[PDB]
This record gives sequence, C-alpha cells and structure tokens, in this order.
Amino acid sequence: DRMVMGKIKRIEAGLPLTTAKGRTFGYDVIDTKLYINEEEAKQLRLIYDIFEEEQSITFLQKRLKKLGFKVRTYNRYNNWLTNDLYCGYVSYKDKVHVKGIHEPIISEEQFYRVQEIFSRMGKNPNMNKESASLLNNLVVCSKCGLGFVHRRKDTVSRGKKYHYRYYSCKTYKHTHELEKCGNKIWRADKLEELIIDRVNNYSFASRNIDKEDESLNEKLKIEHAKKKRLFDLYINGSYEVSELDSMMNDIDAQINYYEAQIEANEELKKNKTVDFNSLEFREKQLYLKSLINKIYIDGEQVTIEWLLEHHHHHH
DNA sequence: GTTTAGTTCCTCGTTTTCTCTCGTTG
DNA sequence: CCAACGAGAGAAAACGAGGAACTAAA
Ligand SMILES: [Ca+2]
Ligand SMILES: [Ca+2]
Ligand SMILES: [Ca+2]
Ligand SMILES: [Zn+2]
Ligand SMILES: [Zn+2]
Ligand SMILES: [Zn+2]
Repeated sequence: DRMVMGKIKRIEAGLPLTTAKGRTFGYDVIDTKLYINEEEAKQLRLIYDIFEEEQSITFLQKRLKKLGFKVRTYNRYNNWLTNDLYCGYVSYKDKVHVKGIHEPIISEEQFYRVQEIFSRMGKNPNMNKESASLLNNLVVCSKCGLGFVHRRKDTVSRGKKYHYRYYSCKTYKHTHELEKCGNKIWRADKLEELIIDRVNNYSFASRNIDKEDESLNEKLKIEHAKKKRLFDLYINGSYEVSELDSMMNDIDAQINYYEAQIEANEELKKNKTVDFNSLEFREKQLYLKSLINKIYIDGEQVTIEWLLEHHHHHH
C-alpha cells in the first residue's frame, strides 16, 4: 500500500513508470530516469514521419525494411506511435497524467496529428485493405441504420464473363445473422459517379465571396469623414484659422495618395485536389473521407452529409 | 444474352486478448 | 526479501470490409 502511494508519488513527481530493459525505445535508462538515446531517437523521428505519410503501420514496416532497417512486430510500432511518453508525458493508469522530466523526442503537435490518424483509422475498418472501396465506411442505410458494404459478384455464360459491383445494406449480405430491410441495392459505378458529381459541384461552389467578407478604399472614406469632423469642429471651439489649413491640406495630399492608389490599383486587376479524377485511388477515398462525413441512402435518394461547410452565406 | 442470388470458403490489415517478466516502492 | 501491480513485448486468436467460384433462377 504505502509503497503504492509511493509509486504514484514518483510518477506525480515526473518520473517514468515503465523503466524495464528494452521497453524504453529511444531512451537509455540511467539511475531510474530516462535520457535520450541519440540512435533510437532518430529512428523514432523517421518512423513518426513515414507513418504520418503512409498512415499505415504495415505500409511503414514495408518501407523500413527496404531501407535496411531491422523491422519489429506490428504492435511495437503501434505503441511508439501512440503513448505520449514520446512527446513528453508520464502517466499512471488514469490516476496520474503529467509532463515528465525527460527530453521529449516528438513534438506535441506531430504527436496529436498522428493520434489523429489513428482516430480516423478507427472509425473506418479496413480502410487500409487493398480492397477498400471508394465509398468505404461512408454509406449508411436509412432503414435499420446499419451501413452499406461494397459487394461484387461475377459469373460467366458461354465464354463471356460477367462482373458486377454493388453497394448493399448489411442486411443483404448477412442473410443468416439478420433479415433484410427493403432498402435499395446500388450499382457501384452509379452511386460513385453520383457522389463524385455532388463532390465536384460542391467543391466548385465553395470558393467565391460575399462583398461583406472581402480598406484601401474604406480609408479613402476616413479622410472624407475627417474633413467633415474637422470643418464643423472649427465653427465651435476648435482650432485657430491657421491650424485648420495646415491640417485640411494634409488629409488632401492624403486623399490624392489614395485616389491615385485606388484608380491605379484598379487597372492591374482589370487588365488581369480540385481535380479529383486525377488523384490516385487511395488518395481519392481519403479526399472523400476528409470532405464527406456520411452518405445516407434511402432507396432512390441519396443525401450527402458534408463534413466541411462553405465560406459564404446560405438560406 | 444479362442480371439477380445463395452457398461455402478465402483475404489480410488492424485489434484484442492473454501470458511473461521486469522492477520501483517505503 | 516483503508485497503489489502497471504495462511493454510477443504470440495468437478475433475483427470485418471485401473477394472468388460455381450454381440456379429470373
Ligand atoms: Ca525519493
Ligand atoms: Ca498509455
Ligand atoms: Ca455538374
Ligand atoms: Zn438497412
Ligand atoms: Zn455555399
Ligand atoms: Zn440571409
């Protein structure tokens, strides 16, 4: 017990909890504290970068190998890309969480960016399988609520072989574990070009502005308001006859700077991923995942629930 | 000629689960 | 050595969107 209260105290003091041998990659253990291991520290930076690129531990393992790096087990890399020990923190099973006394090896940002990658990879099962379909994990059934799965079916007659790609609710694949819901079964090629269509339109739409949202001409006005507030001021208390001209002429050469600026800034404006279809496959689905949250399907009608809103005003 | 469907096994990255062992603590 | 125990490393089993055949209706 009292020893336990001690371990806790040791952690709250900023010291590392796990100090076992070879369970501290990128850190050497001296005394009971850990200090950066230049060598392994480098590998973590490389790992952390590559991963942030590929967004796949396996993909990572494949690359590392090619680079002549000794490759470790999947879970080991999963731990290193997770676990804030590498970005500075020390923890104690939910009871204690605080910045430790060791040199972090990863930026608190690049950390939480990677943690972001795992977050999404979570909500999108198999999105990294080579068989991941363009609209993977994006389509849901308005009937029964489960989501759609991509299906394929092929048969031949004579010598001609037939292939077909659909997107059916799960109730139409797991016939045994659940009964049908009556919602449509879509032709992949369609649903897709359909969605791609709204996505291009939507994309094109965003980008363009409201006049209210777009000073070099709004200050041109400030001076006009000065010559106002100034003259009338003179009629009351104000300034002396002379203090008036020494000033009113300033805002004028000030006007001319702006009028020449404005009329001139005119001419040089008078005389003056958006391409989805070009993106490789994986990048396409990723693009979608970033731009679309959910595609609801109701028989014949589909409703895209965008993720990113637009800049302009709506009604 | 074309599709729509049901069985009955695969795939293969990511996730869980579950022992082994380390080792700091008063 | 006491006693308690959190959690990486590893091995192995579980997940789950998708797949390949072949067969029998529509
Ligand atoms: Ca102490
Ligand atoms: Ca942790
Ligand atoms: Ca159009
Ligand atoms: Zn359904
Ligand atoms: Zn808009
Ligand atoms: Zn309005």
